[PDB]
Amino acid sequence: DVSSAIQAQNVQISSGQLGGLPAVKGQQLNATIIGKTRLQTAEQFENILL
Amino acid sequence: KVNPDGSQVRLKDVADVGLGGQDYSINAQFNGSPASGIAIKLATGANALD
Repeated sequence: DVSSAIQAQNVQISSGQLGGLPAVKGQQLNATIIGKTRLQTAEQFENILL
Repeated sequence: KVNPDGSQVRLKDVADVGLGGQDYSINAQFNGSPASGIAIKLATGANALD
Protein backbone atom coordinates (compact mmCIF):
# COMPACT_ATOMS: atom_id res chain seq x y z
CA ASP A 1 0.00 0.00 0.00
CA VAL A 2 2.82 2.31 1.00
CA SER A 3 4.79 1.51 -2.16
CA SER A 4 1.73 2.30 -4.32
CA ALA A 5 1.02 5.46 -2.36
CA ILE A 6 4.57 6.75 -2.89
CA GLN A 7 4.34 5.83 -6.58
CA ALA A 8 1.16 7.84 -7.05
CA GLN A 9 2.33 10.64 -4.67
CA ASN A 10 6.00 11.10 -5.60
CA VAL A 11 5.77 11.61 -9.34
CA GLN A 12 6.52 14.39 -11.86
CA ILE A 13 3.57 16.20 -13.39
CA SER A 14 4.41 15.94 -17.08
CA SER A 15 3.31 19.48 -18.05
CA GLY A 16 2.34 20.83 -21.50
CA GLN A 17 2.59 24.14 -23.38
CA LEU A 18 0.36 27.28 -23.41
CA GLY A 19 -0.19 28.21 -27.06
CA GLY A 20 1.19 24.91 -28.36
CA LEU A 21 1.27 24.36 -32.13
CA PRO A 22 -1.06 23.99 -33.81
CA ALA A 23 -2.61 27.07 -32.29
CA VAL A 24 -5.58 29.24 -33.31
CA LYS A 25 -5.13 32.54 -35.19
CA GLY A 26 -3.97 35.07 -32.59
CA GLN A 27 -2.10 32.93 -30.03
CA GLN A 28 0.48 35.70 -29.34
CA LEU A 29 1.66 34.32 -25.98
CA ASN A 30 3.47 31.01 -26.35
CA ALA A 31 4.94 29.88 -23.02
CA THR A 32 5.88 26.53 -21.51
CA ILE A 33 3.88 25.47 -18.43
CA ILE A 34 6.01 23.88 -15.72
CA GLY A 35 4.25 21.59 -13.25
CA LYS A 36 5.56 20.12 -9.99
CA THR A 37 8.87 18.20 -9.79
CA ARG A 38 9.12 15.59 -7.01
CA LEU A 39 9.45 15.31 -3.30
CA GLN A 40 12.89 16.29 -1.99
CA THR A 41 12.73 16.56 1.80
CA ALA A 42 12.37 13.66 4.20
CA GLU A 43 9.26 15.55 5.44
CA GLN A 44 7.47 15.66 2.09
CA PHE A 45 7.75 11.87 2.44
CA GLU A 46 6.60 11.51 6.02
CA ASN A 47 3.52 13.33 4.67
CA ILE A 48 1.76 11.61 1.73
CA LEU A 49 -1.70 10.28 2.69
CA LEU A 50 -2.09 6.53 3.14
CA LYS B 1 -18.25 3.98 -23.03
CA VAL B 2 -21.80 2.65 -22.47
CA ASN B 3 -23.53 4.72 -19.75
CA PRO B 4 -26.63 2.85 -18.29
CA ASP B 5 -29.54 3.17 -20.81
CA GLY B 6 -29.83 3.52 -24.60
CA SER B 7 -26.49 2.91 -26.35
CA GLN B 8 -22.72 3.78 -26.47
CA VAL B 9 -20.27 6.64 -27.13
CA ARG B 10 -17.96 6.53 -30.15
CA LEU B 11 -14.78 8.65 -30.46
CA LYS B 12 -16.19 11.10 -33.08
CA ASP B 13 -18.40 12.89 -30.52
CA VAL B 14 -15.69 13.16 -27.89
CA ALA B 15 -13.04 14.52 -30.27
CA ASP B 16 -11.95 15.56 -33.77
CA VAL B 17 -10.14 12.80 -35.60
CA GLY B 18 -8.13 14.10 -38.52
CA LEU B 19 -4.97 12.81 -40.23
CA GLY B 20 -2.75 15.70 -39.03
CA GLY B 21 1.01 16.07 -38.57
CA GLN B 22 3.44 14.38 -36.19
CA ASP B 23 5.00 17.67 -35.18
CA TYR B 24 3.65 21.09 -36.17
CA SER B 25 6.54 23.06 -34.64
CA ILE B 26 9.02 23.08 -37.54
CA ASN B 27 7.78 24.77 -40.74
CA ALA B 28 9.46 26.10 -43.91
CA GLN B 29 9.06 27.83 -47.31
CA PHE B 30 11.02 28.59 -50.50
CA ASN B 31 11.07 32.15 -51.96
CA GLY B 32 7.43 32.68 -51.01
CA SER B 33 5.29 29.60 -51.63
CA PRO B 34 5.36 26.99 -48.91
CA ALA B 35 7.71 24.01 -49.22
CA SER B 36 9.27 21.22 -47.17
CA GLY B 37 12.85 20.11 -47.41
CA ILE B 38 15.40 17.74 -46.00
CA ALA B 39 18.79 19.30 -45.12
CA ILE B 40 21.52 16.65 -45.52
CA LYS B 41 24.84 16.36 -43.69
CA LEU B 42 27.88 14.64 -45.03
CA ALA B 43 29.00 11.55 -43.16
CA THR B 44 32.44 11.86 -41.56
CA GLY B 45 34.15 9.82 -44.23
CA ALA B 46 32.55 10.58 -47.59
CA ASN B 47 33.32 13.12 -50.38
CA ALA B 48 31.18 16.31 -50.74
CA LEU B 49 31.13 16.38 -54.53
CA ASP B 50 30.44 12.63 -55.07
